[PDB]
Amino acid sequence: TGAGTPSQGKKNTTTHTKCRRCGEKSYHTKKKVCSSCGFGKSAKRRDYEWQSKAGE
Amino acid sequence: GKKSKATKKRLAKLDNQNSRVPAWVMLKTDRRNHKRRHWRRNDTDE
Amino acid sequence: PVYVDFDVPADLEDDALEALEVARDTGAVKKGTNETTKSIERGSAELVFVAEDVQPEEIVMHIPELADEKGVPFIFVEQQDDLGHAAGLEVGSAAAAVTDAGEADADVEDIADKVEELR
Amino acid sequence: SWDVIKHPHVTEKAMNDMDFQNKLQFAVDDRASKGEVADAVEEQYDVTVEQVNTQNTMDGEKKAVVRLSEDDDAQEVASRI
Amino acid sequence: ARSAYSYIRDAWENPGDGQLAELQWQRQQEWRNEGAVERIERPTRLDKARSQGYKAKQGVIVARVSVRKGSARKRRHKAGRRSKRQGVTRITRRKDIQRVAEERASRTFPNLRVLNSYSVGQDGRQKWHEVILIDPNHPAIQNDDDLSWICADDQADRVFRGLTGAGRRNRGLSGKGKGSEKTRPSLRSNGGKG
Amino acid sequence: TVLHVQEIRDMTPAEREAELDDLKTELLNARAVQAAGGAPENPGRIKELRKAIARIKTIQGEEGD
RNA sequence: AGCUUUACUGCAGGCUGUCGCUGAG
RNA sequence: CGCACGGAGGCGAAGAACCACAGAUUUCCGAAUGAGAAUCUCUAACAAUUGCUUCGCGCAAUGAGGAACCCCGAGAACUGAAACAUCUCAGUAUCGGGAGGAACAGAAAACGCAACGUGAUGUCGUUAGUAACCGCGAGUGAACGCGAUACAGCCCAAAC
Ligand SMILES: [Cl-]
Ligand SMILES: [Cl-]
Ligand SMILES: [K+]
Ligand SMILES: [Mg+2]
Ligand SMILES: [Mg+2]
Ligand SMILES: [Mg+2]
Ligand SMILES: [Mg+2]
Ligand SMILES: [Mg+2]
Ligand SMILES: [Mg+2]
Ligand SMILES: [Mg+2]
Ligand SMILES: [Mg+2]
Ligand SMILES: [Mg+2]
Ligand SMILES: [Mg+2]
Ligand code: NA
Ligand code: NA
Ligand code: NA
Ligand code: NA
Ligand code: NA
Ligand code: NA
Ligand code: NA
Ligand code: NA
Ligand code: NA
Ligand code: NA
Ligand code: NA
Repeated sequence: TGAGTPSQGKKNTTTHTKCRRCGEKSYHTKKKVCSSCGFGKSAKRRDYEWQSKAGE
Repeated sequence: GKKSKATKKRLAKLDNQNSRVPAWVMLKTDRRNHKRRHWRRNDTDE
Repeated sequence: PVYVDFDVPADLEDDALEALEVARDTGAVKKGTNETTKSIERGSAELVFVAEDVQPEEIVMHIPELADEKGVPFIFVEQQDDLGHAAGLEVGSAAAAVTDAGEADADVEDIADKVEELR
Repeated sequence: SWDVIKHPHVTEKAMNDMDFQNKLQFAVDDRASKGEVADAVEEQYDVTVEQVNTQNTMDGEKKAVVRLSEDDDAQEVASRI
Repeated sequence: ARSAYSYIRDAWENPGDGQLAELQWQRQQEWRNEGAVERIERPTRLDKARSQGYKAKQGVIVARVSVRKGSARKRRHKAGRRSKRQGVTRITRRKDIQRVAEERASRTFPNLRVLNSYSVGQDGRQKWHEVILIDPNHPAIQNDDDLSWICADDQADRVFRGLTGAGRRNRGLSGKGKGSEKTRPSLRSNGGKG
Repeated sequence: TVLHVQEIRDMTPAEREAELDDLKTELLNARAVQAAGGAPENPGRIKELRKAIARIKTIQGEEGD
């Protein structure tokens, strides 16, 4: 079975959904954790310095 | 799929947003909905 | 406990405390370990009381040996709040010293003797 | 504070229920239960509500189909407004 | 004349001798069974506490904290590292155990602020330090000419910023002259070389 | 407009509450007429009914009811 | 870059002595 | 009568529009705190951790955010050395914790132009690429003092 097109047909599982906290469609409904804001993992909002150039 | 009451409100809103710029606005501004979404060609969130 | 090397019979303790109360009303007394300590050091101490329910024990460990190298007699009290009440305080007291009794000089003297005898 | 009744849902299908089943259809607040929709209606139009059916519509609002007692006449109640 | 306090102090100069020695051999048995942070009604070393700011008053708290002895509990590298940085066993943290203890305590009491701390011994595998904390919101303290200073906003979380006594020492700020070139006014402003 | 601030303050707690339930009703019947696509509208009033209600509620708060 | 080994240099880990916890005859 | 110049209609001399300050209102989720949940739901709530305590959540605190700045911890590698291991990149990137409008520091167990001298602390200019480090290779690199800025000096523990 090809890992390409033929394996694309079974993709009907819902994971990332609209997040109650940040509004982004990143709330993983299986993990109950937002990949964008950290909701469900952290009380503090998810944020990293690598999201921008080092001197900025 | 089984939608919840909240999901339903959002889908509802998306359908409404998916309308056109009324004809009078065109006149009132002496003369485009950039948020037009097709059920097939486009994909909503959730 | 660690500073206690002998047990004082309930009855003896009663007499001792009794003398203390009359000591405050007839003579002089010092309330609090610091004031007690200075008595023993200055010599003005005739009889000193030490509670056995003190925590930390550090607060009083020194009393025993200090008294010995000063001749000053000392007795143990089980309760801490009892010695405080006797001395006339609304709070408890780790230790107290009878600085010159009063119409108890006889009793105290006997207690001092009863204890010495209690080894 | 939110009101229970928003407005009369007037449409062809809404009429049939009125002319043919003594039912009035309303757009009601979506936090309203069948029981609250019942009272509200009786207090605003002075009638006797027999049964209430609700539906959360794809318009984002809640629709209620309210049947009146044979005592009251839907058509007449709706006619005064 | 000597203060009674002086005796507590003089006893702790040698915690392995005399009565204190037996006291410790006893307490630690109960301690090893207590938790990470235990609030205690009275300081085990009164002289030391009062000396450090303690006061038998409302809003003044004390707690014994135990921390493990030894070097850093470090994980070996999982990617490329030059020999210099491949160590695990000999690496030690730059914050002393007494400072770790002050932090663990302050977290246990979110509303309080660390005033100071002192050692109360150690066994073969852990150290105990008693930390003195203050309630910056209690009027018994807001109205104290000696402690009200800790109430100011800029004293919030003072322990986590190394403003504590053990913090400032650990930061190499003791000396005012030679040797403190990279430490004062702050480690960070000196490029972290202290 | 047709209803001023003074007039609202010259009312009694019970008169405002009655005036309120009155406006609310006019509003409801305005919307109902609009729901039926009723053209006998007068846009400026359905807009006023909302402001008047806001005013009465505002004063009820000010006066302590 | 992956891999190997009696290539160079190190790092975990195991074994072992010693110090602390640790005391009485 | 917003951007927004339409149609209908309305508001304003009862002084509207508009601007400033103050106040009212301010749904749901959200640190999110009664409990659960992809913004909804289920049967009175400071959840959790603390301080005080009338030992009752009665009175209080913490939580999260913020452009960067600040403080305390954890801490690479590409690279340079024309290879490379110490060294270098660099206490940099990145990570953990936290404060404020600024932080931090701060009234000598100092300095040591050695003096019959200076006199809390930051910072700027200089001292100086000097002293010092270093397969003594490549590289790394202060301080005292001085000229300025601004200046400010105090409180406990103990004795009694
Ligand atoms: Cl703190
Ligand atoms: Cl000089
Ligand atoms: K390297
Ligand atoms: Mg693949
Ligand atoms: Mg449609
Ligand atoms: Mg249904
Ligand atoms: Mg290779
Ligand atoms: Mg909740
Ligand atoms: Mg190279
Ligand atoms: Mg600075
Ligand atoms: Mg070379
Ligand atoms: Mg360097
Ligand atoms: Mg120098
Ligand atoms: Na689609
Ligand atoms: Na509607
Ligand atoms: Na705290
Ligand atoms: Na250093
Ligand atoms: Na390879
Ligand atoms: Na508002
Ligand atoms: Na609270
Ligand atoms: Na309570
Ligand atoms: Na090269
Ligand atoms: Na190479
Ligand atoms: Na080198």
